[PDB]
Amino acid sequence: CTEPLGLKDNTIPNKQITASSYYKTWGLSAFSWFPYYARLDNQGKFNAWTAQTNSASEWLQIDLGSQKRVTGIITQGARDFGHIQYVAAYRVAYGDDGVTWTEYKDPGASESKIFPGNMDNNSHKKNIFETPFQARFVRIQPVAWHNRITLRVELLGC
Repeated sequence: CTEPLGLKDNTIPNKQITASSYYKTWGLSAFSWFPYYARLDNQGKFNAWTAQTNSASEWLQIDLGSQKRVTGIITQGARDFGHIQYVAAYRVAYGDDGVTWTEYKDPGASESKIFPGNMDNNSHKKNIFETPFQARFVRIQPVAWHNRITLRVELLGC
C-alpha cells in the first residue's frame, strides 16, 4: 500500500488539484504556476505550483477522487529564473467532504506533526505516515520555505 495515487501520471485530473492561491509572474496569465502543475517530476518552465504569497496560510489541496488509504507523500521544489524554490517543512490535513479537515497528529499528540520537506529544487523527499489515514481529500500546509512556496507532489497509498 505504497503505490502512487495518481498525481505524477495525470490520472488525477487538473480540476481536482486546487490551492489557496497560485502565482503569476507580474500578473501575466502566461506566467501562471497553476496548482495542478504540482505533480512529481513535472518538466518544463512552469512545472510546479507556487503560492501567490509567502505565507503559512497557503495550502495545496488534492482531491484523490475517492477514498484512499494514504501512507506517504513525496515532494520536490522547482526553479524559476535561476532561483531555487521549495517547501522546507509542512503539515498535512485530510477529509472526505472537501470542507472539514483533520490535521495529521501522532496518536495522543496535541500538536499537528510538521514534516521535513525539501532542501533543493529537484531531489525527491519522501515521508511515510507512521499512522496512515483514510481520506478522499488531502491538503499540504507549508510551514517553512526557501525563496518561494513551490511544490511538485505525489501521494502514496492504495
